[PDB]
Amino acid sequence: GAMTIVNRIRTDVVNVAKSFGAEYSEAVIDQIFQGFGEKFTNTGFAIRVQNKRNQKVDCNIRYGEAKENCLAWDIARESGLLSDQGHPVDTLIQEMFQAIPAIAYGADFDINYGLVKIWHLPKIVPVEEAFKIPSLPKSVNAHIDFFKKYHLDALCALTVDYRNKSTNLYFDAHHPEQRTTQFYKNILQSQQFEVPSDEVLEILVNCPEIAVTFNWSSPGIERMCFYTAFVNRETVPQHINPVLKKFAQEAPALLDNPGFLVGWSFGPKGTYIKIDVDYHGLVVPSFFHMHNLPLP
Ligand SMILES: [C-]#[N+]/C=C\c1c[nH]c2ccccc12
Repeated sequence: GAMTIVNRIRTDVVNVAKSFGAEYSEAVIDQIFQGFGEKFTNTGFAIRVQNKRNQKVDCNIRYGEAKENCLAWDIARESGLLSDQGHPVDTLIQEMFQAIPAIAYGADFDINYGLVKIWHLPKIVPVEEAFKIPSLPKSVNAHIDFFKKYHLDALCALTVDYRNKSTNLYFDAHHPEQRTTQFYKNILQSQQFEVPSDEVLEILVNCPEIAVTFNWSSPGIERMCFYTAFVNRETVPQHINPVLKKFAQEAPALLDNPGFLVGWSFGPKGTYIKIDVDYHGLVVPSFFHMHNLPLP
C-alpha cells in the first residue's frame, strides 16, 4: 500500500530473490539498506540475477552516482560491511581514486553476503593509466600486449571485488573489429574459454563494454564478460535462456517500462549470464552515454 520508496525497493528485492530461489540473509539486507537505502531511491539502481552452473541463482543489488569521491567506502565501513582482510584489496579502491580522477562511483551487494564490489568510473582514459596503481595484480601489467591486440585501449571503469579477491578492468568496445563475431571467437579462444553459439555471438557484436578479471593468485585472466543493453522487456533475447525470459518478463521496476543490461560471462565455471533490471530507468541511458552511443 502506501510506503516509502526505500521500503518498496526492499520488498521488490526480497520478492525477486524468492521467485528465483536465490539465497539471502535478512540481517545482511537490513545492514545494506541502513547504509545505502537512500542512495538506492535516488540514483541509478539495479537488481541483478545471475545463473552460475550447478548452483543457486544469486541476487545482487547495485547503484552508481555521478560523484567524484568514493562515497560508498565511508558508508560501507561505518555499516560494518567492509573489514580489512590483510590483502591488496583493502587499499585498492583508495589507490584507484588517487591515481585516476573519477567522474562517478558505485557499489554492488550480494543479498546473502554483503558488499561485494566498489566501482570507480573515470572519463575514458588509456589503459596504461591503470599501471600507476600499486596494488593491482601483477597480471594486469603482464597483459599489455593482449590489451593492444584486442583493442582494449580505452579504460572506462575499474572495480574491486572484496569477496572474490579480484579486480576488473572495463573497456569501451569502440573498435569496428569488435562489431564482428570473429573478434569474440578470437578473444575467447585466446584464454581457452568456451565459444558460445552463433546466436550468442550475433548478440555480442553489439556489446559496448568488455570486462576482464584479474586476481593475485594466478597469472592469467580469470574470466571476461561482454555487456549488452536492451531498452525494454521485449527486446531482451528471452529465447536464449530461461532466466533471461523470466527476469525480463517478471523483474520488478518502479518505472513502468524498464530496460535491462545483460552480461555474458565466460571462463575456463566462469561461464554464465547476468541480467540487471534498470529499476528507475536511469542506468541504460547512462550506459549508452558513457560509451558515446546514441540511445536506441
Ligand atoms: C558492470 N557493469 C555495467 C553497468 C551496470 C550494471 N548495473 C548497473 C547499476 C547501476 C549502474 C551501472 C550498472
